[PDB]
Amino acid sequence: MKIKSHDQITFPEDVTVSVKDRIVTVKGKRGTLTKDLRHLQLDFRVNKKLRTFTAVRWFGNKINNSTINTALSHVRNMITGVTKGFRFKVRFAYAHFPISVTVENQLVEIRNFLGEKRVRRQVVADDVKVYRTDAALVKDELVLEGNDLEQVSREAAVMHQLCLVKKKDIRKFLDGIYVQTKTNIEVDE
Amino acid sequence: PDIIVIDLKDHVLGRAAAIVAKQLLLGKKITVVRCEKLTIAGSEIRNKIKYLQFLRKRKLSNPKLGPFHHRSPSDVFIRTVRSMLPRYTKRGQRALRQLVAYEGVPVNVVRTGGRVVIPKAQRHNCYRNERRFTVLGNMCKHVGWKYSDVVEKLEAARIEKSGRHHKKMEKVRVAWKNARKEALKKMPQKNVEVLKKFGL
Amino acid sequence: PAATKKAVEKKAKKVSRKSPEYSTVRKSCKPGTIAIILAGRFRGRRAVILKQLPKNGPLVISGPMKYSGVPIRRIDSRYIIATSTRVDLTGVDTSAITPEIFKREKKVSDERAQLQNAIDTALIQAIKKDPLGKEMAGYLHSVFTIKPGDAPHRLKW
Amino acid sequence: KSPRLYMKGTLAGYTRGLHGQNKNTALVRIENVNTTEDAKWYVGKRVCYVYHGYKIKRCVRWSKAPARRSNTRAIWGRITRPHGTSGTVRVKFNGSSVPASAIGRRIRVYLYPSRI
Amino acid sequence: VKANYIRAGRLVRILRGPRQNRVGVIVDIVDANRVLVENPCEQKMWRHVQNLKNVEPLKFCVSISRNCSTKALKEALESKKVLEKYAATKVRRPHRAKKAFAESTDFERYQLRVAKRSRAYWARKIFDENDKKNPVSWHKVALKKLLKNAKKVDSTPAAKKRVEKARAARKARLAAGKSKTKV
Amino acid sequence: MVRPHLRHYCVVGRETPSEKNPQPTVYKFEVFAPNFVVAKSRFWRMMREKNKVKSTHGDVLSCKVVKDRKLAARNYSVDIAYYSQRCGYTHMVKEFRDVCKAGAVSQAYNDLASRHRARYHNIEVLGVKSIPNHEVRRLNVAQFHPHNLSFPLLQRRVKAPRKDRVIFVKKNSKRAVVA
RNA sequence: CGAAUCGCCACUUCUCUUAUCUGGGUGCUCUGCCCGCCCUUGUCGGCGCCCAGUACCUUCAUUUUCACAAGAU
RNA sequence: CAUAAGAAUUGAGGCACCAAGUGGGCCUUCUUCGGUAAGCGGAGCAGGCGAUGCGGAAUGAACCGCUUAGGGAUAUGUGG
RNA sequence: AACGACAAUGGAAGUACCUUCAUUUCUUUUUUUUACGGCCAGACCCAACCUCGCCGCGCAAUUUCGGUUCAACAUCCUUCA
Repeated sequence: MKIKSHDQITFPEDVTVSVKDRIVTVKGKRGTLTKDLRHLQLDFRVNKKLRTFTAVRWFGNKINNSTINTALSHVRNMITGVTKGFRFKVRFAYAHFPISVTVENQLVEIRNFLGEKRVRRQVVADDVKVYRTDAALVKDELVLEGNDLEQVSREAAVMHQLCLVKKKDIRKFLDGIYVQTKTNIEVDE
Repeated sequence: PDIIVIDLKDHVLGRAAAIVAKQLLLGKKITVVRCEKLTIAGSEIRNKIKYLQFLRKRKLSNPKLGPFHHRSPSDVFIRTVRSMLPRYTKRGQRALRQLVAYEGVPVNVVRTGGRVVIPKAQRHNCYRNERRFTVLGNMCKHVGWKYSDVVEKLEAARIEKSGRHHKKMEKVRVAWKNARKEALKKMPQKNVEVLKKFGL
Repeated sequence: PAATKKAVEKKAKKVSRKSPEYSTVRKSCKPGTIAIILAGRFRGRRAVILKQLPKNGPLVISGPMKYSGVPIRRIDSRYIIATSTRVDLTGVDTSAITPEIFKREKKVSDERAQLQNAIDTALIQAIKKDPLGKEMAGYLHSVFTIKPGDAPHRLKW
Repeated sequence: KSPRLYMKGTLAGYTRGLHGQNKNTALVRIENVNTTEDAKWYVGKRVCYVYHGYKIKRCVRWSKAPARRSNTRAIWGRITRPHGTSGTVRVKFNGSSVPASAIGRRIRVYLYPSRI
Repeated sequence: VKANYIRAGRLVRILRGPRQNRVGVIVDIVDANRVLVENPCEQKMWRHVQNLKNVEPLKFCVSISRNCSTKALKEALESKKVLEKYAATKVRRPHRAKKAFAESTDFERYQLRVAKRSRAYWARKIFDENDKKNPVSWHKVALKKLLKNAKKVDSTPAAKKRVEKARAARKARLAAGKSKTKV
Repeated sequence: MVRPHLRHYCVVGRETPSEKNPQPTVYKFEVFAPNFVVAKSRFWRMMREKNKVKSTHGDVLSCKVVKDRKLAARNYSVDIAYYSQRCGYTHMVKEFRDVCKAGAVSQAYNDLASRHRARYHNIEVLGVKSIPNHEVRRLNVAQFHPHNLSFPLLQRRVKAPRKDRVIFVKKNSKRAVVA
C-alpha cells in the first residue's frame, strides 16, 4: 500500500465551508449548500483557520491524484451556488411544429411536440425554479435557476433528455427543447 | 463463557463466519445482531449477481427442494456459517442446533454488559480502509427482504430507550465516579504497596 | 541457580551418587514457605510448610489454623504451589512428627491437640517476626482462589 | 465458593492429516492459553472430563464418605506436547478415548500434579 | 484530525518487537515501513532500524537534523527531556505496571483489590446525597415507593385505620418476636 | 530495510591448474548469492560461458562474505539483466536508496517477480551503487529524498486475535479503528 | 491417612458439570466532544481548555482499615 | 603388485538339475513414424501399471510421495 | 426399559447398557494412583568455532547541494558522494 492519505479540504474566501467530516457544508450569500462525500477524503491540512484550506496531496496512486481536483471543484461549485447561483436558459426550438411549454411552478408542463404526443411534465424539484419568460423577446423560453447547478443542470439535462425523438432520421430531426445558457444567476459577490 | 451475543455492525462477512465457525465448533451458543450491517464486498451488482445466480438455480423436477432463500440478513450469514460448517455432520448439526442468531436485535438484554464483537471480524480492520464495499441490508433489500423498513423503525426505538438508559447511567456514573477518593492512599507500605502505582 | 558455577563441586568429580540416609528434597523447595494447597481436602487454602517428614515424602503444612482454617498435614509438593514467602522455622520444633500420627487410624487426638498447638505457636511468633502472614492481606486469610484466565504459568509473582 | 481451579478447555479432535487421523491422540485448546510455549508448561498434566452418567447408575464401589455414589463418572488423561501458536495441545489417556463423542465437549485442565 | 505526523526527531514507541517499548527517535525514516532509530539506552535502543508497523509516534517531536549522530542526539534529546515528558504520559501506566503485575504476590494483590472494595461500599453510595440522587434501585425506589406509599401512609390505600391495625401488627411482630426468642 | 535476505560473497578464482596455463590470471566478483554454494556456481558459470571454462577443470581460490559500509543510507542505483519472456536478455535500470546493497538486490528480485513477473535465475543483476549527487535519479527516491521529508499515514493493523492475547473472544470494551 | 469428578454452584441455578453482568450511539478524524487555540499558520510547532477514558463491576459490612474462631476424625 | 603418481564395490562365487505358470496388455518421462487430427494409429529407449496397497493431488489403474510383518514410541515424505 | 436426517447392514474407536466370563481379594494379602539407584532417554541455562582481512572510524580534503527561513544567508555539508 502506497500513501495518498485521507483527510479533507481547499478554499477561497467569503463563504463558509464545513471543513469537517466527509461533508462540506458551504454557507454564503445564497444560503448554505452542503455535501457528503464517500471515499472522497484525501490529504487535508488547514492553512488558515478561516483563510486557507487546501488538500493538495502527498504521494499515493495514480487514480488518487485525479480525484483531488474533482473534489475541489465540485465544492467550489457548492460555493458557487451559494454565492452567485445558477441560471439556466432553455429555448424550445421547433420549426415544422410549433411547441409550447408552461410552468405550473411546482412542475413544468410541455406541450405540442409534433402536434404533441404525450405531455412532457417535469416536477420542479427543489431549487431549480422554473420561469417561462417571454417579454424582452424572451422566447420559447424556460429558465431554470436556483443555487445548485447540479440540480439545476440535472433537471436541465433531464429536460434535454425529455425532448428526445426516435424513428425516421436525425437528418430530418432537430426540434426539441434545448439548453441555451447554463450560467449563474448572475454575477454576484 | 455463557449465553453469548455478538454485534455484527461492520463485520467482514466471511471472516466473521469462519471465525464463528470454529467457535460453534468448539461449542457455544453465541448470538448475532446488527446483522444488517454485516458487510459484502464492493458492489451491489456484484452482490446481486452472486445471489441471483444462487437464487436462480432449481431442482428441476421439484425445485422446491434445492436451496431456499430466507432472505433475512441473518439467514444469509448463518447459512454461510452452515456452509462453513460441515452440515452433514451429525455433530455439526447439533452444533447448529445450539447456535443462535436473530436478525436485528430483541432489546432488553443489553444493559450491564454486551460490549462484544470478535477479532478479525472487524470489517474496516479487515478491509482496506480505502477500498470500496457494500452493506448487507442493502443486499437483502436488493433481493427484497421484507422487514427492512420495519427494522429501521425498530432500530430507532432501540436506540431511544438505550439512550434513555444511557442518560440515566450517565447520572449515576458520576456518583459512581465519585467513588472515593478520600482515604485510600493509606494503603499500606510494608511488603511493598504501590497500589498507588498500580490501580489507584 | 545462582550466579557463576558448576556448583557445588570439589576438584574431584562431575559425576555420581545421590541421598544416602538423608532425605532428598523436592527438587525446588526450601522449608518455611507459604503454600497454597492445590487439590483434595484443602484445595485453595493458604498454609505454611514446615518440613517433609523423615523419609522422602511430604511436607508438613500448617496455617496456623485461625488464619486460614488450616489443619496441619502431610502433603506432597506436587500438590502445592510454593510461595516466594519464607520464614525460619528455627523456633518451631516439628521434631516429633512422624507419620504414624498422620495415619487416620492414628488421627480428636490429644496428641493432635497438643502438637498442632505447639507448632502453631512457633509459627506464630515467626510470623509475627515478619508481618502479614496475617495482619491484613493475610497472606493467609484470603477467599478467592483462581479467577477465570491468567493461569499459573503466566503467574510469575 | 469452591474449587474452580482447572481451566475449562474443550477437547477438540484427533490428530490429523487427511486419510489418517489419530484417534489415539486428541487435541485440547485450553482456555485463555492458545499460547504454545505457555502450554509447554501444562504438558503431561492430567485432564479430566467429568460427565454425568445418564444411564444405569453404577459406582459399583464405595469410596466417598464412603458409599461414594453418583451416576457422574469422570475421565482422566495426560497432555503430550503443545503445538500451534494458538496452543493446541495434544493429549493422551492411559486408556483409550474418553467416550466416543466427548469430543467437542468442554473439559478440564488441572495444573497439577505440581511441578513448582 | 489526522495529526501525529512523523517528523524526524519524533519519538516512536516500540510496539511488538522484543525491542518493544524501549525508546528512541527517528534518525531516519528508511522509507515505506522502516525506520532508523537511536537512544541513549545502554542496551537497547542503540541505533536500530525498526519496522513502522511496529512503532507508535509519541507526540514528542523535537528538532534535530534528519539523519544524525548519537552524540548529538544523545545530548539534545537529553536536553529535550521528552523522555520524561513522555514518562509523564498516562498511557504509560498500565503497561509499565503490567510488567509489575506479573511479578506481584498475593497479598499485594489482595490489597490492591481491597482498595476498591474499600471505596466501593463506602464513597459513592455512601452517602447521602447521591443515594438521594439515583439512588440505588432500592433507595430510589424506597424513596419513590415512599411517595407511592404516601399512598398507604399518607394516602388512598391504607393507613388511617388499618395502619393502626399495623401498629397492632407491628407489635404483633414483636409479640411474636418476644415470644419466639423466649420460646 | 534489512530483513537481510540474500547473502553477499566475494569470489576470487583462477583458471587452469595446468602449466598449460602456467600462471593463471585471476577473477573477482562481490556477488549476491544466498549461499556460497551458489556463489561459486555462479562464479563459475560465467566462467563456463563468458569465459567458456568448466569449473571441474579450474580453481576458485576463495569465496568470502562481503560487508556493507555502515549504519545508514547511501543511494543505490541498480542495473539489471533478465532473460526471460522466452526472449532473453533484456536490461533495466532501477533505483534504490537504503543502507544495504543486499537489501536492494533482494528487493529487486521480488520486485521483478512481482513487478515484471520474473524469476531469479533469469536475472543477472548487474550492479548496485551509492549515488552521490542530490540525484539519485528515480522519482520515488527523489520523492523521499526531501530535507524535512515527514508525513501523515493511517489505517491498519496489529494482529487482532492471537496467542500474545487473544483470539475470538474480543472485544472487551468498544470499537472504532484506533489511533 | 500424602492425589483420586466430592461433596459446591446447583428437580425454584441453567444454553448447559463452577465471575457478576463494567451495558446504549459514531467516525478513523482525535488517548476525554475532547475541545479550543495560538503560533513563519505547516506536514505543523506550541500553548491552552475540560473532566471525561484513565475500557472495565469480582459482593463481611471486609479485605482505605486492625483483625479473629474454626477444621485435621 | 607404491606412485613418486589415478577406483569403488564385491552381505559369496563357481556351477547345475528339473518342472511351471505365462504368449490379448495397458499407462508414463524421453525419442519417434502415420495421418489435420484424435483420450487416434504406429514404433524406439526407460519406468510403471498390470499383479499394492499406505501417504499426498476435493476426484482419478499408471500423477505426487512412499511400498507394506505385527505393534509401540519418535520424526520426517509428499502435501498443508 | 434396545434405537432411528434416511442408505442399509460396514471398519475402527470408545462409551453406555448387558443377559456377560473368568480372575483375584486387605484387622501383616489386593486395587488405582504417588514415588524410586543406577538408570535407562528425550528439553532449559549460561561459555566458545579460532581467524588474516576489510569494514570503518577518525581526520582532513575535493567535488558534492540539501534540512532550517516566508525564501535567501548562517547552516560548503542534510547527506548521499
